[PDB]
Amino acid sequence: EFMSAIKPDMKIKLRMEGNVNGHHFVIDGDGTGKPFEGKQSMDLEVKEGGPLPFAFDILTTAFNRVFAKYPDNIQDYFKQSFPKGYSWERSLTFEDGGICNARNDITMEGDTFYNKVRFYGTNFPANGPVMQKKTLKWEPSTEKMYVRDGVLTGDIEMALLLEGNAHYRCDFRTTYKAKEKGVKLPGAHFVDHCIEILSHDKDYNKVKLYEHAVAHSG
Repeated sequence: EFMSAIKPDMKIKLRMEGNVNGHHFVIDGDGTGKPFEGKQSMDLEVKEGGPLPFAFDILTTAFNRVFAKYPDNIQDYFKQSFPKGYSWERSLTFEDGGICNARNDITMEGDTFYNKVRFYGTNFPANGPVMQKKTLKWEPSTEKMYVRDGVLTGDIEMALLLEGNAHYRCDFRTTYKAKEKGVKLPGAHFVDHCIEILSHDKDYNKVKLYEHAVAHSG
């Protein structure tokens, strides 16, 4: 099906407001992406609350599954959600008891996706890798997409690589909901993801972020 609303080159604008372990912040994003290649990049700037007193990496997956290369034999719920858009809500449950809830309301105005992002985190141990800024990157992942009680859901076993050859596990569950009624739910499938901070200044007040995502049947 031809997607009139999804241009090969799209702009991306974003505002995140959040609070992690009591620390408030606002972060702006300006980016571009190629929905049919499953690739996007974004320049992020912390606008309030910097220097952030926790690992920037916990935030990065909150900075849109439109940017995923879908084969023709899998229903692309995300590209089919436009022009009206969709929203998602995600739990990030970390192995040491830290917990985040993130939400994004995604709209489209012309060639630009807009993102209203909220990020709440709590219960991170003060001595843990998040509050001590010991993370290096997220490992590449595979999201399992399926319908759970009528709602499109993505589950991911994620891991942050830490300093010293260690990993720090986090389980994602994301629910995805189109704004238009009657958008056809897809069959179960997978999305491979790789997210990377390409560059950052010393205290992560400015960050360049990149993601590549590809859907597959199994």
